[PDB]
Amino acid sequence: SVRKILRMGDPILRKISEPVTEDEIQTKEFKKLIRDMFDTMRHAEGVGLAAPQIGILKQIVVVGSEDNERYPGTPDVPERIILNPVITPLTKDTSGFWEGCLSVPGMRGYVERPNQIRMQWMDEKGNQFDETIDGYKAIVYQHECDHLQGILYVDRLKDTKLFGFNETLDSS
Amino acid sequence: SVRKILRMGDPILRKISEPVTEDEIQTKEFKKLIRDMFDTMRHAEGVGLAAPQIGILKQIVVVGSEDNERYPGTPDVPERIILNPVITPLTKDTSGFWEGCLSVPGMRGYVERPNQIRMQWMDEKGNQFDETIDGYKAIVYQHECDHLQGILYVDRLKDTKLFGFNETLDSS
Ligand SMILES: [Zn+2]
Ligand SMILES: [Zn+2]
Repeated sequence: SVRKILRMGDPILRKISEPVTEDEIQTKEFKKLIRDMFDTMRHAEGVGLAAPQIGILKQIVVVGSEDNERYPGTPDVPERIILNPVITPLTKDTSGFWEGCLSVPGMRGYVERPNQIRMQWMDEKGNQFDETIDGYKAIVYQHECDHLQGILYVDRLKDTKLFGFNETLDSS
Repeated sequence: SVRKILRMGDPILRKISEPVTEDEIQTKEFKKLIRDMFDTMRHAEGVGLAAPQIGILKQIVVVGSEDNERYPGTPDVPERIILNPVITPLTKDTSGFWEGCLSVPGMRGYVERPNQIRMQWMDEKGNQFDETIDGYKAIVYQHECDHLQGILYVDRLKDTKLFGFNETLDSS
């Protein structure tokens, strides 16, 4: 089921999320949440969604693309469940990108994030990963993980001048 | 007549406005612009409006309140035409305020501006003023004059965490 997505301004989006436990990921409630998050993300044409965005302060993230219409020229992102993620930049190099966020509807802002990162995480089966990630995916993960730290992309704008409403940015 | 208000993202809002000449303020075109700006500002329930906001890069500003519904507990602002304004802060003291902007629809951001300023300006009749301004009016003038310098209130946010969508901020 689709859950309501919280908008910037809701203090929940600025709070820190609690990590999920191995016991937790086996409960029906957890499974139902993941299902709703995917429904919610897909319906909103999102490429990622963090639990906080739907009111749950838990380190739960879902990603997944396939011809995303909100971010036109980006590569698809395979569906994954990212739990308790921890990202560490591996480079000072950045690949600027005009980010958007389901919690900041109608806008885009230019953000420069490290283009190569290390991410440690756990999936829905309790498997642990520790991989190097780059490209678009690296941007998505940093964006999603920021949500778990109560961080929104507007907090990382390179320049408030490079920020605006979609329809206007598109016409300019 | 009501003119379309430009949204953040339109590069015009970041350009600098040209000062208006004494000859200029006597033309019908100028008079028509002032009329439209007042219509535009009133229709949008604004307390101020700068020419840039409607696509004109000229140092022309109009203000005016009367039970403003967008900014609930604020004192009315008498209608005035402010041309070629120049503001100089007279204090380091600030009176934080959750500002909005007709060019950034649906949002509010906490901004701290000097609460006492000196403003030099010219009205529609070519009269020159040099007064000390404070209170809400001082906030409005700095906000409006920023527009003439290609500055939006999002550029002066005290903290990106104190920024969000109206309906959400209101419920929180
Ligand atoms: Zn987001
Ligand atoms: Zn404004």
